[PDB]
Amino acid sequence: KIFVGGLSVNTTVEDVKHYFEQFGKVDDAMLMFDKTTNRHRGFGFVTFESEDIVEKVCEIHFHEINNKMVECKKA
Repeated sequence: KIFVGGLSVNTTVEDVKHYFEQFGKVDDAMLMFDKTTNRHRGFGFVTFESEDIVEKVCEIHFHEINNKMVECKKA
């Protein structure tokens, strides 16, 4: 599974899930925000057996979540 941060506002898992789904299989794709505080930054846990993408997508320091430059690491 991989890790991600920069969870913009309103952005919902369906965003990361479909985002990395095109990057790999992605059977799981979650995002963690803040209780009654979906405004600050957070971190989501995705998972695509495709290690290949994990290889690069992990080094990326500014991915693109629909309209933001979140980040993605390996786990």
